[PDB]
Amino acid sequence: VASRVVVNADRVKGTINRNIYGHFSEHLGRCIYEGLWVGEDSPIPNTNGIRNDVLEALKQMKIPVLHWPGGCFADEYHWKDGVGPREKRKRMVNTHGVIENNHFGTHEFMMLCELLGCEPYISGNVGSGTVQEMSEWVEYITFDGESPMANWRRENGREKPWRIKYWGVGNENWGCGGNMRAEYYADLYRQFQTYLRNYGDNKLHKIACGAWTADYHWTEVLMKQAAPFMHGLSLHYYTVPGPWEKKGPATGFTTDEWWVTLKKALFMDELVTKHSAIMDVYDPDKRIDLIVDEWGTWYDVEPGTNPGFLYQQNSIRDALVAGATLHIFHRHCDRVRMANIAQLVNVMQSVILTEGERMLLTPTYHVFNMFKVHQDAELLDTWESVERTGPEGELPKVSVSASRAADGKIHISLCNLDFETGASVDIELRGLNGGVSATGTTLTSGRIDGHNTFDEPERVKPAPFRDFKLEGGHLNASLPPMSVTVLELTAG
Amino acid sequence: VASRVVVNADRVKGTINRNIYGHFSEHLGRCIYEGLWVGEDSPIPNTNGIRNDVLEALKQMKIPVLHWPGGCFADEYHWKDGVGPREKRKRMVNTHGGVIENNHFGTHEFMMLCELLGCEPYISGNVGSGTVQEMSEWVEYITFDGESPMANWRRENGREKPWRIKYWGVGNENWGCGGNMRAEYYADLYRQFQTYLRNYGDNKLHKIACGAWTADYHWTEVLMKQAAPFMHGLSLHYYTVPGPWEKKGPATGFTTDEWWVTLKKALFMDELVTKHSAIMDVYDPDKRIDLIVDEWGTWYDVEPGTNPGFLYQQNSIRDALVAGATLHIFHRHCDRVRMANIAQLVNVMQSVILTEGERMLLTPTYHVFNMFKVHQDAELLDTWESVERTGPEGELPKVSVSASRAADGKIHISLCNLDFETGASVDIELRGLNGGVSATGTTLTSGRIDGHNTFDEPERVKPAPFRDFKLEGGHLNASLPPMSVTVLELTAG
Amino acid sequence: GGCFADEYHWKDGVGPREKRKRMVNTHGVIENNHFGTHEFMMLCELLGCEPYISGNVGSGTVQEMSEWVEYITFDGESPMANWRRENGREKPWRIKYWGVGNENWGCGGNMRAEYYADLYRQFQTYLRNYGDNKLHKIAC
Ligand SMILES: OC[C@@H]1O[C@@H](O)[C@H](O)[C@H]1O
Ligand SMILES: OC[C@@H]1O[C@@H](O)[C@H](O)[C@H]1O
Ligand SMILES: OC[C@@H]1O[C@@H](O)[C@H](O)[C@H]1O
Repeated sequence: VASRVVVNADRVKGTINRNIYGHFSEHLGRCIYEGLWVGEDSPIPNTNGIRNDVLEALKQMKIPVLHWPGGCFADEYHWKDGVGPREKRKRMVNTHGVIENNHFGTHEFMMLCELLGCEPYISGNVGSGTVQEMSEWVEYITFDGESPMANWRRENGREKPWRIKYWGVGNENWGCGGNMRAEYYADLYRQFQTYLRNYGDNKLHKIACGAWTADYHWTEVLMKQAAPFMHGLSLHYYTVPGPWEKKGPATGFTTDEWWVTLKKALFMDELVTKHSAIMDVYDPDKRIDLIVDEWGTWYDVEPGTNPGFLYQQNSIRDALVAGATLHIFHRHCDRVRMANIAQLVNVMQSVILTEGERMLLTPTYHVFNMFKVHQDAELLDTWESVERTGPEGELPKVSVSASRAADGKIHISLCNLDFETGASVDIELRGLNGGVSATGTTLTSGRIDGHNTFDEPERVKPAPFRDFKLEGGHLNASLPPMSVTVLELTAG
Repeated sequence: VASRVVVNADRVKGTINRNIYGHFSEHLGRCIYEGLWVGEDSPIPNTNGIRNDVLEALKQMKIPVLHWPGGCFADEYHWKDGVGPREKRKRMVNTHGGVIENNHFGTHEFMMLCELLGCEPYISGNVGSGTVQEMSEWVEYITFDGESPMANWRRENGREKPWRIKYWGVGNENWGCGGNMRAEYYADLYRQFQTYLRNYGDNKLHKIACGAWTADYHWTEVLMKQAAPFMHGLSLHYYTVPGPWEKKGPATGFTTDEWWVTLKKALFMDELVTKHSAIMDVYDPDKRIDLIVDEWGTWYDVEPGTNPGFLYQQNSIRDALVAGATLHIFHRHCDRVRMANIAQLVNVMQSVILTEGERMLLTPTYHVFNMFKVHQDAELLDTWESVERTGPEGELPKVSVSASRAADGKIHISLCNLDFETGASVDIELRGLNGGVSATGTTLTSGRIDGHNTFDEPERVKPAPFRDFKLEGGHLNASLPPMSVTVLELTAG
Repeated sequence: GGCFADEYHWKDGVGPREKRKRMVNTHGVIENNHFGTHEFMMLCELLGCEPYISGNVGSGTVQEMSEWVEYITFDGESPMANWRRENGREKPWRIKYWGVGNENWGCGGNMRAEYYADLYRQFQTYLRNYGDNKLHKIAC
């Protein structure tokens, strides 16, 4: 009982925008402080106050875009608090022990993006901010002439303006960003965006706040009232295994929790399909990007940690959620052009966890790093007929995607969602000229909650994958249980 | 500069419902009277009052469904006027150049016509000027197998057992000649009327709500949002009209600009179907509800000297291309479009048949339906294409292509060449085959841009064997004639 | 009714009992209309209870409902009141409780409230108080 797949290697169905592989860092818990920003004279080795171990890991992963500063924090932030002499910035401390000293602000974020080579994506404050304030932020960042804002930027140490495309006009406006009706947010959106200018040769890509989960009415109102004034519309969807008040743990979970988690993750396909169908009615040429800028798993925090800091472990279950979710974005790459997993470090479904100077790479990191070959690749036409798995055959056993990279290699990625047995897959390759050869890598575990710890940071990591044969133009593979695999094919 | 196509012969994308090949006959002009119904004692040879030359042609074409009685006539018709003893049927005669509706063709004659043809009946009830009880009683008259005044009347009138009928239109053209209704108002009437249309015995109704005219997307949105749970199908109406309303242009003797405009307006169907279907997707993402394109086709000025009210127009190779390209568009949308009905069957608009007393002819449109019948209930195959352009600014595709697999495993590939000036080279690669294949072909073409059939010369434009292709291995290279519709039949093994 | 009320045509249940409308469904239900308006009004008189009749909005007409009230309650000369007298009830009956349709959101026409409200307002307009009868109009 093999799954079967045909790849039409000569038939391109679209481009997987590299920004599908995006990330998100809020001023929350240890995502910014400790996770990234340590300060210049921290004993943690760093470049301009940003820790080097994280920088190198993220550069290796080819991080394409980073969204900051939130999240809920964005519609509470006043950006002027985070610029100027670092020592005189605004400080807040709540003992009920959270500290925001604003040492990481606009200059530090823009520097971080330059060091990583990624695009900045900033969310401005609609909920508690003013139109002038947001307009001035853009001017501060991008204007090259003389004005109070651009002069202030130069005094603060950046002589030439920066470039920025991605600009969120508020975030989470239906909830923590002002508890707004869609019709009211649409009006504020139209007003605020009006004053966000393109200075010099910078071109903004304005993004309106989109729906939470299955709020289709939100998407309809925003498209109907504001489509001509946006470049992009967001969408937020978290995979939460249990109920809100008892979500379940990141490790030590039951087999039922495995199946539920994956089934909830796959709901993304229905969401994206239905939101995109509404977008099609108002924007049939697909001008406007759909931006899935919050996704990932959300569990109860690790026992004994502060629930407000959202610290959770990351297992092979999380790797499968990431791999299957990225595949869903690939299938929707005609409309989805950016996505941002929540969140980068020490918060929710992170690629990295830190503990002082130590860090580890999660199983989620390994998926992003293995799948980077799909960034800006051409999606190829594939068709499939796959075994079922799970309690009632409710899940596909295998998720598969194929793309062609700019040097002509083909990458095929495969997730096996069953933790109990391996998955046979037969792949036929059509439309090739040459013969091809293949190598592979696989990420798997011997436990359903296999994870990395600071003491054992390499229990779950990629390994060479050799359990396939390629005879002519069939590639038959035996995927391990609970695994994510990538095959690289070279022609000639 | 060949157009290129790849057919994945092992990859099925959908089923082309046979009802895509449907037809439409209104009580208008000579579509019903003379076109079909001549009366039992006519010297025109006939079967129970229906002329035999038309019956045989329509059976050969494998007509799958026939919509009656309208059109605008349906929201004016009171069905009880069309049953019972012929001499007590309602009679209307207008001298203002003369028009007779004697109701000799009514419910029993229509159902007989469908049984003779082997096609499904599709009846449109009267919402605009009718009542809820009236429509309910029509369904009961036709379908109930028990005892009641309606079922007993049907038995008195000569049909003992009930008929089966699926397709039932709850009003027609309600935005215009069926009551000038706002969508919100129609949707409420629709919900009310449909409530009383019952499934008697083992009959199952397929209730169809009146859908949009052309690009009235608001109509589709309101009907889907207010009435989707109460319908099985939603209609759509789009005519290809070359010129303005007041001067549409002629069926023959037209300019080359009129050729290009005609075809470009026909292809607009694709955008309409796409956009209406997108709205349907929002409210019915599983595609339960059928899209029913129950009026389409060309509409020209009438033939000079004929009554404009009778809608009589000629039919040329231009009309064949419209039909072939439009059917291909329906194939591409066969995941949602499950019926279509070209307007109209005989002597009216884009007809398959024209008659003149006892003589008849088959139009170029007939030949397309008759050639493309191999696509009825076939499996649509995955094809991809990269085609030359044609027309003044390369605004048109030179070629339209569709492939399907029939129940016996043969593959049919149909191809339209939209350029009247030169032939079209097409290279087709076949993937996913086991055996070798061989191929035969037929083509419909003309030497003139307005080539048509007349009663004196009824065979100027008709299908012929097509041999101008080679099949080496799994490439099929073809040279399509100018202004042509072609079908290739491939047999494997 | 019930669902039957927005399918009933009251004229089917009056006149010589033997010539009333008959329906039979073998899939074995029989409606011979032997129990109609006169029989119901008699039943209420025998029991000493008030009659409460539901008229047909969903598949009925405004005139039909208006004529039902007139048939039952008018004491003068008209086609409806004369028909009542021929059918054996010389003086009119009294009736208060009159339902203007039933179950109109479902089996009585699958109506939106806003649409039923408009039909309600239209139908009720023509339900008159004849002689000393006073109707008590009930909306679904
Ligand atoms: O990952 C972001 C979390 O969810 C969002 O609602 C808030 O920013 C934070 O609480
Ligand atoms: O197809 C027939 C014409 O178009 C329809 O709209 C009317 O019935 C008639 O005038
Ligand atoms: O008691 C009445 C029942 O419920 C109502 O909906 C119908 O009249 C009948 O089916």
